[PDB]
Amino acid sequence: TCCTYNMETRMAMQSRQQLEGHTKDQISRMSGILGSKATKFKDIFTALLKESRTQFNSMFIRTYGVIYERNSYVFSDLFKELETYFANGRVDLLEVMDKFFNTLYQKMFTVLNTQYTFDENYMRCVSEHMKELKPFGDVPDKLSVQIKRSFVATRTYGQALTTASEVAKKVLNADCTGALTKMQHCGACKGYTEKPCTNYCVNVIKGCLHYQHEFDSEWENFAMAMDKVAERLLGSFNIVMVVEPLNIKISEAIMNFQDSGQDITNRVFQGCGREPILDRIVRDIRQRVKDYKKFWSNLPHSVCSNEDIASSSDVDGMCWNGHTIDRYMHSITTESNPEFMASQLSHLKNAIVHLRNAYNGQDVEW
Repeated sequence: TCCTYNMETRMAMQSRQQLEGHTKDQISRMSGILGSKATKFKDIFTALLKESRTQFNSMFIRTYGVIYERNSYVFSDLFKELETYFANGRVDLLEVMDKFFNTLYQKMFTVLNTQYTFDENYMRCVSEHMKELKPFGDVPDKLSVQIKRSFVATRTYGQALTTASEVAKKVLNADCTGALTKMQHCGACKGYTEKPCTNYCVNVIKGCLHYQHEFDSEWENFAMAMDKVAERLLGSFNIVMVVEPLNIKISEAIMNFQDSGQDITNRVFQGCGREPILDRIVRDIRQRVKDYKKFWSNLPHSVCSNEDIASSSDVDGMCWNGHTIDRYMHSITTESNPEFMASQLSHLKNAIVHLRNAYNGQDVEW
């Protein structure tokens, strides 16, 4: 033997802080990029939603005049629900849209039929028949489903990014100590200058970070679910195509009532009687989430390739293998190491469930 007992104990602290150091570095930078981009995304969306509110109001004062001004609260209350949802997620978007178009129809029926008089009992009959008569055509039905799908998927995209960044921060083991020093510093113990075999170093580091094994496979499902949601956000659930021309979609529902106002009244009378910045940010995050899919499994390979360890290949047999200067005679482990959190997993598993519901156009309770 070429080392003492306390030389080995000194090399046990040096080997520990090298791996713990490199890991904490990679984790904090990834968690940093993910968290900062979550905030940027949430910012670009609130900006787009405030732009839509201002443009909606300006268009409506200009096109509808005092009919709009008198009832502006109906439209301003709608923007508040959409704002609150993105902030809280508590609002039921389909109920809100149903109520809005119901209120819009009652106000508009009364306005047109100034000539006639309607009490509380009459107007209740008018609302009961609304979905049977289709006053705004198929807009309320189609628009409400678009709002729900795009708002749910947009909010979940930002939330899942926040909780990924958060859960990575909480990841920040006795058997490792023995295998780590024996790999890094004990070649020299037998009077050797040869660097450790790469596959040896990889197996050792996989055993050290065996605690991130459950977590790594779930990070992969997370990246796969985050990629499907980004695909829907750029595609079929595109929120810019919903929010930006929202004033045009609502004016077109209004004109649908005006153009058939005569027809509507007759049917009632029988019943009762007398490139966008958010698209750029999604495309960007999407790529970074794709490049981070195998972040956890690449950690042993990242550690071994560094100037710090500078591990050598097996191919020539000129490396430290745990016994001598020879070829490391073990294959890399997959799915029992030859060289040898539950909350974070659940917080990540729940995010995946929420991303799945968002990509399926289903409800998210988060």
